[PDB]
Amino acid sequence: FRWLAIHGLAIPTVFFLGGITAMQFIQR
Amino acid sequence: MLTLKILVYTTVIFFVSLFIFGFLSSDPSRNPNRK
Amino acid sequence: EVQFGAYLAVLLGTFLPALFLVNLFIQTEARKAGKAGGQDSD
Amino acid sequence: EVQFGAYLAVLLGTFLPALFLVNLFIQTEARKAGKAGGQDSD
Amino acid sequence: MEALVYTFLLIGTLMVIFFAVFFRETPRIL
Amino acid sequence: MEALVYTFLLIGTLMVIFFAVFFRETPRIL
Amino acid sequence: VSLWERFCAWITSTENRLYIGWFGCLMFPTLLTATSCFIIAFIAAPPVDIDGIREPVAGSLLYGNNIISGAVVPSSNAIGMHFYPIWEAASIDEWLYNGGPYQLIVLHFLLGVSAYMGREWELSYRLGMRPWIFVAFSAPVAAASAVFLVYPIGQGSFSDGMPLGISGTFNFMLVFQAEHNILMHPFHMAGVAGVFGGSLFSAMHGSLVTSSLIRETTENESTNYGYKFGQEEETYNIVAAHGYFGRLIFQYASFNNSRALHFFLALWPVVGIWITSMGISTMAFNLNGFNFNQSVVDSQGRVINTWADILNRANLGIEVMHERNAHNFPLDLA
Amino acid sequence: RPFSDIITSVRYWIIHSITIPSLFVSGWLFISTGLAYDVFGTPRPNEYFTQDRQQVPLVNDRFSAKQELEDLTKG
Amino acid sequence: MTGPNPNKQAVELNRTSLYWGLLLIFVLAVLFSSYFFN
Amino acid sequence: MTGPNPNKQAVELNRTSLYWGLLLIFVLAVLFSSYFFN
Amino acid sequence: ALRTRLGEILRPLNAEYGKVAPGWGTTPIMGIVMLAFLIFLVIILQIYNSSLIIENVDVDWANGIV
Amino acid sequence: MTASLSNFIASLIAGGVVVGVIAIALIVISKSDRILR
Amino acid sequence: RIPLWLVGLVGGLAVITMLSLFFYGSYSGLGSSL
Amino acid sequence: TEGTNEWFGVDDLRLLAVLFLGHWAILSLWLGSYGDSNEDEDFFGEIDYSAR
Amino acid sequence: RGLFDLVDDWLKKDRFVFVGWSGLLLFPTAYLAAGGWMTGTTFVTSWYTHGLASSYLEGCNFLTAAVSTPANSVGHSLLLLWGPEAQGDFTRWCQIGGLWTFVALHGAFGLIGFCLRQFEIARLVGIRPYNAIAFSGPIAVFVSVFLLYPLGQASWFFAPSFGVAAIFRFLLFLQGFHNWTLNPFHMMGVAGILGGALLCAIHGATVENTLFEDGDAANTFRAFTPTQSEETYSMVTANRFWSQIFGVAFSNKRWLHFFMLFVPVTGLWTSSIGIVGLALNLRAYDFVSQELRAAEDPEFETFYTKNHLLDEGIRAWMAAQDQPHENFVFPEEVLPRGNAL
Ligand code: CLA
Ligand code: CLA
Ligand SMILES: CC(C)=CCC/C(C)=C/CC/C(C)=C/CC/C(C)=C/CC/C(C)=C/CC/C(C)=C/CC/C(C)=C/CC/C(C)=C/CC/C(C)=C/CC1=CC(=O)C(C)=C(C)C1=O
Ligand SMILES: CC(C)=CCC/C(C)=C\CC/C(C)=C/CC/C(C)=C/CC/C(C)=C/CC/C(C)=C/CC/C(C)=C/CC/C(C)=C/CC/C(C)=C/CC1=CC(=O)C(C)=C(C)C1=O
Ligand SMILES: CCCCCCCCCCCCCCCC(=O)OC[C@H](COP(=O)(O)OC[C@@H](O)CO)OC(=O)CCCCCCCCCCCCCCC
Ligand SMILES: CC1=C(/C=C/C(C)=C/C=C/C(C)=C/C=C/C=C(C)/C=C/C=C(C)/C=C/C2=C(C)CCCC2(C)C)C(C)(C)CCC1
Ligand code: OEX
Ligand SMILES: [Fe+2]
Repeated sequence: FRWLAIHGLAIPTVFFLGGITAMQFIQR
Repeated sequence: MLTLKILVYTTVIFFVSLFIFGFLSSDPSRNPNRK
Repeated sequence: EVQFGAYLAVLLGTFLPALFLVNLFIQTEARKAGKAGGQDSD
Repeated sequence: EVQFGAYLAVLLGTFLPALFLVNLFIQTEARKAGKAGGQDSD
Repeated sequence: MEALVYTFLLIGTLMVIFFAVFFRETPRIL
Repeated sequence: MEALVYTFLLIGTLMVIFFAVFFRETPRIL
Repeated sequence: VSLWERFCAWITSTENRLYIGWFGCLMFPTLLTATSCFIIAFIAAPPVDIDGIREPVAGSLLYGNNIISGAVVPSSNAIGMHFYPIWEAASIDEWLYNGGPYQLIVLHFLLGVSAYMGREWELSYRLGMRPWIFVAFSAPVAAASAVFLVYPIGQGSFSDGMPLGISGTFNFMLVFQAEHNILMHPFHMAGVAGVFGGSLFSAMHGSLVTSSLIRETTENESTNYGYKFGQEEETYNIVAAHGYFGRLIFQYASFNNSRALHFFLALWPVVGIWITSMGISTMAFNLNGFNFNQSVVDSQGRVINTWADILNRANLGIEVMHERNAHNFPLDLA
Repeated sequence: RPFSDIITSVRYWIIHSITIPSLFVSGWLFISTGLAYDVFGTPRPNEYFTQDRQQVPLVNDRFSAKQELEDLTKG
Repeated sequence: MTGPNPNKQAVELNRTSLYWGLLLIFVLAVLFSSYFFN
Repeated sequence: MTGPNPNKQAVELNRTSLYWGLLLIFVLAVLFSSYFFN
Repeated sequence: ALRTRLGEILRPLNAEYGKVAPGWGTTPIMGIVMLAFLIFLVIILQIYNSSLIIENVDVDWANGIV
Repeated sequence: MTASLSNFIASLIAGGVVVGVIAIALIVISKSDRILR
Repeated sequence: RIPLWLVGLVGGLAVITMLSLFFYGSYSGLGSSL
Repeated sequence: TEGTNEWFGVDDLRLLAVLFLGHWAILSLWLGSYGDSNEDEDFFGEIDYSAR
Repeated sequence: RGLFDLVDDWLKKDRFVFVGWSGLLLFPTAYLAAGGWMTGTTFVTSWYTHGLASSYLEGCNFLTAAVSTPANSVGHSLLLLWGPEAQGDFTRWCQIGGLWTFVALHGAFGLIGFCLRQFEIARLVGIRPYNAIAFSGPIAVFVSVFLLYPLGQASWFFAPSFGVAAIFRFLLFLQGFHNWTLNPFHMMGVAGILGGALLCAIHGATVENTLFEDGDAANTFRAFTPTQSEETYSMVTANRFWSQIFGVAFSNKRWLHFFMLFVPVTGLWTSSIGIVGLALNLRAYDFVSQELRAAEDPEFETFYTKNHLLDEGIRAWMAAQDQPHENFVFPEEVLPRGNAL
């Protein structure tokens, strides 16, 4: 079943974008 | 040096006038559709 | 000062492979004139 | 001290006329194989 | 003496361009 | 460097002597 | 019947060997003069003051060069943007010293290439073709006019124009890097993607046709002789190459339409070179690429280096060394 | 099943209305709780330089490189 | 000797592929000459 | 163009006359090399 | 088709052509050798790379006996 | 027997289970998803 | 059933809230040279 | 004298007679066919196929 | 029947993504090269290897982020996670620069596994394998730059880091130190890349401009069903066009599309031969006849000698910050400046 094919690529991608939005608000 | 210069304006507006009066020579009608 | 073995590199690098490719064309046209049977086959 | 244009004289005096005489033989055998009509004419 | 080879390579290249345009094997239907 | 050309001319001459003797166009009657 | 109608019938005849056309009336005299002056200026031409500091730079073959180092040198810094023909030079020796033939070649080149482009339109009109091959040729015409015309305009001199040579090209590219930072500019980025993508889809389309060829030859003769010229049968199974690429990546990423496929091959490079040639144009007027130097700092405020700071130190090396005598004042305004 | 029939269905957006915010916030909390600086060893903005070490730290050994990075990351 | 080989074939080179191979050699001769003369 | 020329002929060179012409060039190359190198 | 005296000796070496062992044969014996030779190449590369240190084996220019 | 040699054989065992758990999962699923004749 | 153009609208403006958020932090926070 | 603000670069009076005899020498060729035609004949096309 | 046949039939089954035998080498190794790059450009720094910042945690955008090459002290170690350098620790493995070899090695076995994918699908579909042979072009650029170039050099440090601006310095590092543009193998490679982009822009614009009327609509994209046997563009017309514009033209669709394969791929093979010659520092640096003359005659200047002075600026100014391991402390008075710059 193809739920292992997409979500090996999409479950990381949303997790890293949760971090890239947090790094916009980090300052010195 | 003013003898060469005369020779260039002959050659330019010879071919520029062939260009200008080329497309005035009913140039859209020269197609393979008709005439 | 240039290397005097470079004249032999270039002028044989031109002529020897380029005269090779001429030969494959001349025998190509000879086979076509060979089969054709008219005035040139012999 | 030798003349460095003599390498170009000799090695083109060999190769250019000798590669010429090879070509007249290859197209000779191609015309003979051209007329013969078997397995090599094409 | 050195630049004589470079000139011969350049005009020799422009020869085979001339023969390829005008003496081309003209393609024919049927 | 100079004698390398002389040797190549000599053994190159002995090649075409070899091919002329053994690879000769054998003449045939009829 | 008239003499003009018998001349218009010949000059627009497709039955000529090469179609001349009305653009060839100013393509052929322009490009043969750009050619016949280029061959002489590349082979036999004396050195040229390019920096305007009376230090003449040799560029021709008779003055000790080769194919790589020899180049038609751009005109002087002393002239700059001024029009400098032969008759406004008081001798040919004064013309060849100050960078004469760079302006004669370039101005007859850009007229002849913009007329070679309109000539590709004209024959498409007289042959019944849909017209737009000449729009695809606008992309190298945009790029030729960017480095020979537009960049000397915004920098105010033909001496900053591109040298007509091979080593002169890399003198042009490196000095353009230090002064404008082209690699960080997103329009060189959009045309590296245009020619890496262009050479991809070239070799990707050319392989899938050659993969799916139909048996028409034997194994002895050539593969190419299974195409007779002017035939009406299709020479490759296009359903086969669609099912291959439909499995090589996935199904929905494949063009079954061969017309939309052969359009995407014309879109991607040409749009990539239109955008790139308007990178040189907007950097001709000193609107440079990105500059991220000293952008990352700690909380103390000390500069933390990045890859752009290492790239900056490569730009500072070329900036302090280009035209090493022409400068007198601390900032390269030109 | 076709792909466009999936994302237009409601049952799809029932499941992924919980999973996407529960996974995006976990990517937020992975950064804001200071966890990513310790897994990957990336310096915080406080700790590029230290009070003692005022130069750029470099590794200068093939085999004791783990021990040298134990030195340069304590202070 | 022995009999004639049934694997005799013929070599072809049309006029098109002549000009490719000539121009291939001269352009490689233009390119690599400057480095060989050094 | 115009029509095909009826004066087209063919050129021949048998295997015998190849070895004459090869040996002619190499022996002239052996003889005249020593003088050209001087 | 020309019998020579050296051709008569070597003839049983070529007389077989295309006889196969039916089935899978000695293929699983081969893969155990190929798995072994894969491990052998990994080991002697990592010795050479100094990423696998063996006691009393130093990868350096050593005093060969003179 | 060294630090480097003991860690390498452990990676060789770890390189076996990575091939292993892919292979064991692939045999079992190849039984269920067989094609009708 | 949801119309597909509503799905591409909401996700499409969601990307704009992601992209313009990234161009925001080029001028603030880390890497802003402030 | 380069940077003079002179029309078409016509420095001397002699260069005018070059320009006028260039446009007119081809104009007179052009009028030999397209001149002396009816200037009052129209069409409701996009393109005219009238005559030579 | 057997156990091998059930596995062979399962992998080759028609499904969403074709797995095949080669997917066991591609899909694990390509997933970790890509994910190793997204992690290394987001989280892992270059503060200890290069002394830079190359992460999104450190304020770098998409352009100035990279997965960076390891230190020069590591040499050419493979930097295994269990190795003698990292010793099982993940955190010290990332700081030494272990992700870079993780990306490059699992990436090199992705390009092996992707080229095997193109032999496997071509055998099942039943076509000639020219995609797998044209893809060997990009294999020869990855191997001879990301692998064979740092092997000939001092360590992995002189390799391209996997980031956008980190490639850009590698372009500038290769001009000042190697004179890469003078190399005839790049010159034959630019001729293939700009030549390959040329061919698809022409063949794109000539097919699309000799189309036949197959419909009454103005849109010509609609008038093509894929399974039709009639050709969709007039080859005779397109030959007649370019024979009069350019002078010479293709009269063979089989030769044309093969020529669109040969030109881009050969530019990647000829340029790959030269970069192997720069691992050994066999560079085309100088024309000695130009250099002996410019030394004896202090008036003879070409464009070629102008490029050497541009390379002294690259060799002196960046090499202080390029190589912090070597500790170049240049004085201000040795750095070659020009007049008043
Ligand atoms: C099939 C896919 C594949 C391939 C080809 C590779 C290949 C590689 N990986 Mg990788 N990896 C993979 C999947 C893969 N990986 C996966 C899925 C993960 C996630 C867990 C990783 C995680 C990973 C890490 C974390 C690291 C690597 C590293 C490496 C490199 C060196 C490994 C080495 O020396 O091998 C040694 C192993 C072998 C040669 C295997 C041989 C197996 C033999 C033939 C059989 C062994 C039998 C054994 C003796 C008995 C077992 C009994 C048991 C089964 C009961 C190499 C390029 C290292 C690297 O690149 O460093 C920079 C590294 O640090 N990999
Ligand atoms: C007109 C300008 C021009 C042009 C056209 C070229 C052309 C070229 N240069 Mg050159 N160069 C130039 C100017 C130019 N140069 C100048 C001015 C310099 C400065 C001195 C250089 C410096 C330079 C260097 C230093 C190098 C080149 C190289 C090259 C070659 C490109 C290699 C390539 O195709 O990479 C394409 C990339 C690949 C083939 C890698 C494989 C791609 C993989 C398969 C992609 C996989 C991605 C996958 C889908 C995952 C992505 C998803 C993930 C991101 C999530 C090509 C011949 C390179 C070369 O010669 O290499 C042989 C090289 O190393 N050039
Ligand atoms: C269970 C456990 C253990 C837990 C861990 C979880 C786990 C299992 C994780 C693993 C999951 C994992 C990562 C798997 C995912 C697999 C995966 C996708 C990995 C690869 C990684 C990766 C980065 C992939 C992305 C890269 C990718 C392949 C991009 C494709 C690029 C793309 C879309 C290109 C299209 C370009 C294009 C339009 C080409 C057509 C144009 C062209 C001229 C083609 C030529 C052409 C086309 C035709 O069409 C036809 C007709 C003809 C004639 C023709 O000429
Ligand atoms: C004379 C003077 C003074 C000269 C001095 C010049 C000087 C300064 C130096 C220049 C020297 C010089 C030339 C150096 C070049 C050196 C160099 C770059 C070497 C390259 C050598 C080489 C082996 C390169 C390897 C890479 C390689 C193979 C590239 C080939 C690139 C190339 C030839 C591409 C072909 C491009 C081409 C014109 C294609 C368009 C074809 C075209 C007419 C399409 C026709 C057509 C299209 C259709 O689509 C359809 C449908 C039909 C029907 C059809 O017909
Ligand atoms: C004022 C404008 C008038 C036009 C200017 C004419 C210039 C045209 C150049 C002629 C190309 C000749 C090359 C022969 C090539 C040849 O004769 O090929 C002939 C070939 C015809 O192939 P066919 O389809 O006949 O072949 C079918 C099979 O027989 C294959 O063997 O045409 C092409 O493929 C050429 C297309 C690429 C054209 C390559 C051009 C590359 C540019 C030139 C690079 C050299 C410049 C060096 C300067 C230093
Ligand atoms: C490293 C490592 C690892 C891991 C791996 C993995 C698992 C990973 C994955 C990862 C991944 C796989 C990642 C991903 C990422 C993604 C991202 C982050 C993306 C982003 C995106 C973006 C940002 C884009 C943008 C856009 C959009 C959205 C739309 C429009 C267009 C554009 C393009 C602009 C392990 C464990 C083995 C261990 C060893 C090491
Ligand atoms: O002229 Mn040619 O390069 Ca454009 O920046 Mn300013 O000016 Mn000169 O210096 Mn830098
Ligand atoms: Fe095509």
